[PDB]
Amino acid sequence: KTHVQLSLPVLQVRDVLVRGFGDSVEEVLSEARQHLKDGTCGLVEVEKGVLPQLEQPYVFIKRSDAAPHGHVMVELVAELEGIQYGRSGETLGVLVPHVGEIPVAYRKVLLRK
Repeated sequence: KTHVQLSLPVLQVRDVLVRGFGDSVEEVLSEARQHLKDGTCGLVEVEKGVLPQLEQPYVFIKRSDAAPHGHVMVELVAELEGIQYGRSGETLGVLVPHVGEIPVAYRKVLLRK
């Protein structure tokens, strides 16, 4: 399928144990997609002071359309030193590995895979 319904655990930035997916734009997008498929991907909602507490490159989910079955359609955009790889809509948050942190919420998304 070109899209997959996922419910992403929303993590507080200060709980996050593994603060990014790797060391290159291509690796973080690769690892993000693998973790999304494996159900091992969390979401941190972006506010003042969040991103400097996480590791670059960043992987964002961004709204790709204006929401089947409650699931917002999203796609991945990476960012490294102020350059984004991909073009999409509003940021829903930054993806991180999930290693058992307790979430505050779930974000239902339809991921363009």
